[PDB]
Amino acid sequence: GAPATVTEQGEDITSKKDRGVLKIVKRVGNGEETPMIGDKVYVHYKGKLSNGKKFDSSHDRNEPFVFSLGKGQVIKAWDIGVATMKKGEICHLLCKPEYAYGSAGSLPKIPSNATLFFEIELLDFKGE
Repeated sequence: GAPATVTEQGEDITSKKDRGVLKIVKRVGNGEETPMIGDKVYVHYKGKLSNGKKFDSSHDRNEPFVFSLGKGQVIKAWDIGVATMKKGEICHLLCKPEYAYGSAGSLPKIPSNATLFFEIELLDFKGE
């Protein structure tokens, strides 16, 4: 399924090249450039466990998720992954626990040492 597709075909976008954040672009953005670090980014997403269990979707509440890019307001994989995206892009990310919620997890939805899958749409981004 999509997590296995990313395991098999995804790009390692980590600086450590530790396969901690793997990416596939699913829809190329019309946007030409990535956001800058510090920019406010607006995303839609769906987040699943690596076994395909959906744990959330922002489309369920018509509510984009907004954060300041690169500021540690979100899991590391998102700061890393969304920084590679262009406006309008949809990607898939697969995120090792070191780049997500680690040993502690985030119960009930996220177990200890969970590898997480996201589909992310970069809707827009704005200056800091």
